[PDB]
Amino acid sequence: SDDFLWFEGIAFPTMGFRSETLRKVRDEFVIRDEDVIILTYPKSGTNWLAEILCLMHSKGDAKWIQSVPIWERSPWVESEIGYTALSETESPRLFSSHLPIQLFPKSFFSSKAKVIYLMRNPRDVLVSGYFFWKNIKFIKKPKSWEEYFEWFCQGTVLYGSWFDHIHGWMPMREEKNFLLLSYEELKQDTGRTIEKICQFLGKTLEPEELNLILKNSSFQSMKEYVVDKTQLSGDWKNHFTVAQAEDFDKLFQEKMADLPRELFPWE
Ligand SMILES: C[C@]12CC[C@H](O)C[C@@H]1CC[C@@H]1[C@@H]2CC[C@]2(C)C(=O)CC[C@@H]12
Repeated sequence: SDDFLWFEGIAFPTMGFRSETLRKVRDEFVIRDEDVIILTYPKSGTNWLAEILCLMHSKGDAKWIQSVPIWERSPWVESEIGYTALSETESPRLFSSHLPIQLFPKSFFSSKAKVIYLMRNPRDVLVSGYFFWKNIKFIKKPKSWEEYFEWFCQGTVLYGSWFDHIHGWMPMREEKNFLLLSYEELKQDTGRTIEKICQFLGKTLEPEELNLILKNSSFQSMKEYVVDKTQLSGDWKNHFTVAQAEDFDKLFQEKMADLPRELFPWE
């Protein structure tokens, strides 16, 4: 009764996943140079980014996108339902993945498949994870906020350390098939970000298609198994005590020292 799937030093949700699949993801899954993958540490804005991409493909028409659910528009390759769908989908394929770099498909590293990595202020990530995860059945829950705070800081949470996750993927930030984005810039100005994604993917849009896309992909438009139905707010400053914040800056400072500080927009 540990309440999670432990695999290669990383904890995964009990339901929906299996070791044998995780093993195949890294050893067998074949990636195509035409595939596009959304890479994120859980709760960093994957859905929003999935929306933008789906809208870009549908030229703004929020038709299909409306009916089709998240895990179907950009399924998670590491999940059962995910691995299966991707295994029988015809390129071009759009899929998501929270996997740290050392467990990602081997085939990827010799391909031209394009990857978009989205990162977010870890403070917001920790809060969203707290409220999201503590509201999901069968997965180990924290006895309290203070406790979850400690797990996140020590890496003992689903998908592992946020710090490790960023360190492992950052070394590719300059590859031509790797686009690095921040949730912060995504929110500050979707237009600018959409333009980067178009440039990175080599897509072009008619002024009127962009118009529609910009409208269906604004933060407001985004505002759209489970314990309590309710929670399905504020900011990290409404949860972190001043002491937790001072302790987190310190930890962040120590942990990210070997990486350019200006790589991270937030304070
Ligand atoms: C938990 C999560 C991956 C961690 C995410 O940021 C929160 C996501 C909720 C939907 C889950 C997904 C894992 C794979 C699942 C189980 C599927 O294949 C369909 C429902 C999917």
